[PDB]
Amino acid sequence: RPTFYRQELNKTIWEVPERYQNLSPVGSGAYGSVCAAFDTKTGHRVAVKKLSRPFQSIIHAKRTYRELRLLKHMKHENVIGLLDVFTPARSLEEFNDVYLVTHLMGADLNNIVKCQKLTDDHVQFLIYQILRGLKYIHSADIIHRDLKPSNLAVNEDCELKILDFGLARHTDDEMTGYVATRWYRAPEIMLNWMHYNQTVDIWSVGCIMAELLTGRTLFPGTDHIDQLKLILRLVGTPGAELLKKISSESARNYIQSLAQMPKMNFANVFIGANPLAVDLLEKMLVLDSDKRITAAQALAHAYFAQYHDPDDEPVADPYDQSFESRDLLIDEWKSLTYDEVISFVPPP
Ligand SMILES: CCNC(=O)N1CCN(C(C)=O)CC1
Ligand SMILES: [Cl-]
Ligand SMILES: [Cl-]
Ligand SMILES: [Cl-]
Ligand SMILES: [Cl-]
Ligand SMILES: [Cl-]
Ligand SMILES: [Mg+2]
Repeated sequence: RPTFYRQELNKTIWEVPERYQNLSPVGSGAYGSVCAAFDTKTGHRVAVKKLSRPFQSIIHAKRTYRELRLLKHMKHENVIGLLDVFTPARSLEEFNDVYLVTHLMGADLNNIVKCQKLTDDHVQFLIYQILRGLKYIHSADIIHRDLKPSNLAVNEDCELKILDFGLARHTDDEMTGYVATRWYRAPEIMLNWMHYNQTVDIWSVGCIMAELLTGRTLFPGTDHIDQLKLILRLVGTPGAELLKKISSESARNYIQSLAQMPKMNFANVFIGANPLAVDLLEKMLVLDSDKRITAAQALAHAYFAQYHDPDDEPVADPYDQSFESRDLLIDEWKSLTYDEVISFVPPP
């Protein structure tokens, strides 16, 4: 056991191992109660997150367990990993607090799309890295569910990591009106058309790739219905085959009230873009999720010829998510979480 010291951060007593020095908050609330520190064991600048009320309800205790299981599993160059996890508790009986430690990068995609000039070469390398990380994530049967520029970290050398996995978090108010929290979501999840699957993340990659090419949001809807009208004007209204797959009768009925529209010519929307970039956008932004290109198929597209290496695009170890259908009490979820804290092995 390391020695711990106490200090007042975010109006609360933080108790951390001596290895973590010069703590000071970061993200101004956007990431939670997360501080920047210097890790004297590794020499890295790190983010230390103190969970708030991790065991306050069955729902919160299971969310705590889900987040720690996911972060312990993810071991890939283009995905956030877990550097450390700790508790000052010396037994299960006094266990109350959980602290997560990750690497910290300098910026997010929002801070390079807004204020920088991107070559086609920059767009190739950024989208290549998102798809390499998604091949890995999807191989474990994990759905991200919330890819958008603020969830993509990027350094001075244009190297990218995926963070902030959807932990089933987002509220109705958070998705309402003129908000970036909804602009990257696939239509089948935005309007609850059907049971969704990993194809929702490829719709999001299309929206991000389009914004890197034009500097403008692809579908900046003012509400759910305005956004659907923007989507259907580009990709066309649904045909009888997709309408059959919308399990919600009322959602099917609303779609059929709209005048039919053909798919637009993407060369006339993305004026001057690399023809290979136009071709790949046409394969991602497909209304029927069954017919979208997958991450593994997209890596072999000619747009990425410069970067693609089929011997260096790794898949994940198997991930057991059977806990997601399990019904347990608060103290059972808390005991499962304690065992995952004490069994953690740091990376090389
Ligand atoms: C835009 C740069 N920010 C980051 O690199 N991340 C790393 C992961 N982290 C937490 C809570 O562990 C928050 C922020
Ligand atoms: Cl220490
Ligand atoms: Cl990492
Ligand atoms: Cl504790
Ligand atoms: Cl964003
Ligand atoms: Cl597992
Ligand atoms: Mg985020």
